[PDB]
Amino acid sequence: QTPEVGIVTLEAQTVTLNTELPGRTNAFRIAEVRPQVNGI
Amino acid sequence: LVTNGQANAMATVQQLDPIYVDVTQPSTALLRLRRELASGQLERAGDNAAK
Repeated sequence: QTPEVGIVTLEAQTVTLNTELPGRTNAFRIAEVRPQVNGI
Repeated sequence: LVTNGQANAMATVQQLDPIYVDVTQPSTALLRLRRELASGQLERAGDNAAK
């Protein structure tokens, strides 16, 4: 008459959590070579 | 290369111990407030009005 349930025995254990995130790589020190002189 | 009076900012320095909060109220709401505060059906708050 009494039912028959199915248990899981949950036990405390440490977890980490990390999330992926987008983004674009940029150069470290880019120099836009641009003149300081008018001429040909 | 960096030129004089450059429109592009090199870095941005901001401090936030207070923060301005810019809040937009529609003008018809201010106009119905001006219509209802003049009549007696809505009294001005006073000392607590700024919070």
